Amino acid sequence: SKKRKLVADGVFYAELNEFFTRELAEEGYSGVEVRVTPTKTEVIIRATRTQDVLGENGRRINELTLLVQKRFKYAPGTIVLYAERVQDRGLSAVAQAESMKFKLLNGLAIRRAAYGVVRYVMESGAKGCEVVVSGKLRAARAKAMKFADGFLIHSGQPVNDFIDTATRHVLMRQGVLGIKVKIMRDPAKSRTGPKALPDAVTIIE
Amino acid sequence: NVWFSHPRRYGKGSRQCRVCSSHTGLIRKYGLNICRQCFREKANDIGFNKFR
Amino acid sequence: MLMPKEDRNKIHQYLFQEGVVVAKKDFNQAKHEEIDTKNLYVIKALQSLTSKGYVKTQFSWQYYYYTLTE
Amino acid sequence: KHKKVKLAVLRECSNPTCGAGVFLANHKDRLYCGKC
Amino acid sequence: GRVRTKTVKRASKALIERYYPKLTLDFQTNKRLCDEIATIQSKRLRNKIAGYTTHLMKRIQKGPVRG
Amino acid sequence: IIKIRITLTSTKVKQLENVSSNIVKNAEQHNLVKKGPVRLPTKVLKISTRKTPNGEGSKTWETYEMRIHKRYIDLEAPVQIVKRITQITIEPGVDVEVVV
Amino acid sequence: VQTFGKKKSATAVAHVKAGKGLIKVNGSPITLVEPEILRFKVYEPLLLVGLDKFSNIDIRVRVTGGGHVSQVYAIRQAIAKGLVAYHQKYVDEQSKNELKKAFTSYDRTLLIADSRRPEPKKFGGKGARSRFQKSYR
RNA sequence: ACGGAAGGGCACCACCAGGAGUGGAGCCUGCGGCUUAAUUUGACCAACACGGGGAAACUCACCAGGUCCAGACACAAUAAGGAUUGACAGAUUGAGAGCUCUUUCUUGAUUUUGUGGGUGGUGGUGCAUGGCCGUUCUUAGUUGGUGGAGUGAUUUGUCUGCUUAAUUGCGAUAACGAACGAGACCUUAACCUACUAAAUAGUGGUGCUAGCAUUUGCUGGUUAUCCACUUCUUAGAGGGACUAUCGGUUUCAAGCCGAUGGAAGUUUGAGGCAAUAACAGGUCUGUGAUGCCCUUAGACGUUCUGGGCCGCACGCGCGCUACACUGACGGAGCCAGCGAGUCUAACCUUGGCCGAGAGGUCUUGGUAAUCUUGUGAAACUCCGUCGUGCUGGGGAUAGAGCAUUGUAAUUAUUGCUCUUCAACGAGGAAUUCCUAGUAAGCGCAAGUCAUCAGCUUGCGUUGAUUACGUCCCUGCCCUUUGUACACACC
Ligand SMILES: [Mg+2]
Ligand SMILES: [Mg+2]
Ligand SMILES: [Mg+2]
Ligand SMILES: [Mg+2]
Ligand SMILES: [Mg+2]
Ligand SMILES: [Zn+2]
Ligand SMILES: [Zn+2]
Repeated sequence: SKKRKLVADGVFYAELNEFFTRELAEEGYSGVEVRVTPTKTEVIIRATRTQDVLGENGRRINELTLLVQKRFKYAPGTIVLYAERVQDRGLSAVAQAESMKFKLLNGLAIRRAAYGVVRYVMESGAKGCEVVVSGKLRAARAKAMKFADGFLIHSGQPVNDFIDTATRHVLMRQGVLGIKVKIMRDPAKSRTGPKALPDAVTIIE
Repeated sequence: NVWFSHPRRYGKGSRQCRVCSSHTGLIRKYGLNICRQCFREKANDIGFNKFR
Repeated sequence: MLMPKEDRNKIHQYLFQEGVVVAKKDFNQAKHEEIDTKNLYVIKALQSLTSKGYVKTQFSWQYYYYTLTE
Repeated sequence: KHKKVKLAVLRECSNPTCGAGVFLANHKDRLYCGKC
Repeated sequence: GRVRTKTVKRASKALIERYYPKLTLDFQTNKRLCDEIATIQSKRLRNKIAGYTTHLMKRIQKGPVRG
Repeated sequence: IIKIRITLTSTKVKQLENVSSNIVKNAEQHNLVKKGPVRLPTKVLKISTRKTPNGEGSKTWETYEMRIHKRYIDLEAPVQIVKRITQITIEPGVDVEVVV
Repeated sequence: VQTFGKKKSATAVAHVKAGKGLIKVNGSPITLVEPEILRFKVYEPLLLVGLDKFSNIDIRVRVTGGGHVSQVYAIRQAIAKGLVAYHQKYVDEQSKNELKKAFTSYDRTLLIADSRRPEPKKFGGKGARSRFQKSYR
């Protein structure tokens, strides 16, 4: 059917996204984009580091193509992956969440890592950022530390339109810490979709 | 070998969430086969969105 | 894991010619999709091969993706 | 609790896939091979 | 209630502060030039601004009002 | 010539109408006759679930929606051009099924 | 020549053609709408403007989609709108205006469709506003 | 921050005016209690038809029992002269179980055994957590820059008053100019004889022309039967409302109240999203999310059999059916909308046939605006029987028989036919929800589903009464004030 076909395609995309999130974490994975063409299925994965995805001249790309092939029962040659560098750099909430997770896993003060992430996001053109760290920073009542810089909206369609939100579970030797990153991109340099706020009224003379 | 399988072709034990393997809160509409919590988590990822 | 030696040789044959195997987490599956052995043998024999290296296991919604190393 | 008595140093039936190493066990009137 | 917020009242006020030798006290022609002299991102907000501008113009001819 | 029916289906309205217009224009520059693109009603795959991952709190329900929008365009053309029309439609997100 | 009428969800399509006073509702005469009490509710747009007043027009409605009363109101307004549109197109404009004024001076949504639509139901209770009964102890 | 001080304000989770009720009866369901081998457990406004929790098996986590390692991997030892595995037949067992034994085959370095070290857990900790969610909050609150006040922490801005749903705005004024929230926004339900296009939608007329009437008129019918179109329907792009106009009331206005026009004048109706934050609120019983603890081969892992979760002196909550004539029953009228539905195979089912019924059989259409389906729903309407009675209202309890689903209906799954016809004569103290297509009545689709609704989520049918306010009660917010609190009244 069609009702089932598109739901299955959405589940297929979700499965690929979770698979690449678990697999290519050290590769700076940012997002999957399946392009189902009649001839072949061009799944394009967008990561910040598209050389650790290639490996030894395409070994890792080949093995990832074969992994998705042998999971989703395709005919050899009817699917292919494509590693792509994200034109959207640390403006990307998932990329910054993974950066913070890796800094907190290899060892870095929580406040310093959050400030570094916020500084990088802001200096990369972003119109506002917010990083929330919830859990046992040092074994306690598990307070939640917020670090927000700039302008941010929280309600209405604009939050879907221009806001990127990502959460991440960091697992240290004491409990689990939730890392939430909210990046508000500047609507003026959107290059697609609405280019201003709904209430932004500009007059000329 | 001949005792390790009671038949599970129907009922709540026949199907599990494709993500978390839970037999409760399963959503079998449109062939999702996802637990009612895992679907809330990965809802935007499938194409289901909140409008009203 | 008590598996016919031969029954493990085909596992390594397939795993080495292809380089990838995606085993559904079904301990009762009578036969694996790609290898003519039960998925229980596939998963646990390979798990045993993952404790010596040369195999990395990801789960990704209960499907046991295995990739070899060099 | 499989004891597996040591079985220290020591015919043929149907199901011809047997490779003539399936010598029958004789308790009484046992015409079924070692396999089946 | 039908009270108008800042984004309507201030926008209408500025529209009068820069377009007095302009749109009359009729809403139909008040909303038309709003599209060319203002980049409103929703027709409902445009209608709200044009209506408040019309009201302000209708009450400006009977005594100057603050601001 | 061969009479066919091209069915376009997707959840993105802009991306679906992009191909639903590209096909029409690519048949106009080739000057065929077609029964205009028919817009079958959008199917809202609404699904209601419980907000709570547990059994505590006010009983709050939330419905998600998947709007499947479908369209169908029937025309006639020979093989060499109908294949070009079925190869122009590569829009990501829209699936295209041709039936003879 | 072709008008419509809706009350809540029922839609009645009226075809007004040059003819001789044939008023059909579903293939039957107007005397067989049969709620047995709203027959005068379907008689309203005739006795309002003119007793017969019409040997030149024929009205044929077809109604579907609602309930009994919704369809009755839908036809009672569809035939009135068909008469108004017929006078608008062919017969006369001052006649149309006088007959529309006569309709509006008795207006029971004979000319304008009722705007009331069913309010969506919200969780936590049957109906759009009524809530499930709550107990404290 | 709190207070058991005060003052303002808001609110059908408060009231006033009312409607429907509940509480009274029976039954369904959940909770407690009690019982039990187990009656698994979480939860006590913001628990109690809640865990999408409608449990025969499974789910299952409880109980009585029974198998297996699915104990990685070192490492030793066992072992290439055999470490280990499986076994037909009998005892044993519920079991056609090589579990264990009577017995001797079979396989062959994969594992027994240690030895470390893994792994799993619906085991504990929601007072160690993440995420999510609920509540505060169907509330309006929160915060920079410059300036002013203070030595300073800080304060004003962020307010006497009015208005608003709103820190909504007017206005007042050491503030001015702004930001988050509100609003804007998005979705949907309204209209649009306007644009586009539709044998997957409909309407007009041509031949196919069966009926009635017979000067051609009504309704009929023609899924490959012609032409034209989009009024009905669909959905893209747009339009439309912005409280428009006109009066009155405003102190100066924001606004409010009426009338007219309008499709729509109560944020146009309803939702989604929703700031600073606070709770030791719920969830480790969703998670291959998880710290720590417990267990880990007589397992708390996993599996199988059976039972239990439903168990009954009793109390409570959400509900269904009623107490009848504005009704019951029998014939007839035959009117929706939201939706779902099978290609690796068993779903929605049209039609024919059999049957009193449930239901059974042969096909058909549908992977779907095509077929189920026009969901020929119910309430409702008409005409009859009943005659106000513990009655023909009411259908609790039980017996017999017939089918369906299911490996398996006993503790009745459910449906069907017959038969007994229990309380209940309008429900005390108390108490819930609700202001217009809303309450209420009524049914339908979906979810849970192999089967099972009295549950929920939506949908549509019929459509009131009363009110257009208030702080009397309750709850909350703000302000003032007290503090010996700051781990902030635990
Ligand atoms: Mg909002
Ligand atoms: Mg267990
Ligand atoms: Mg202040
Ligand atoms: Mg129970
Ligand atoms: Mg339930
Ligand atoms: Zn799940
Ligand atoms: Zn043999």
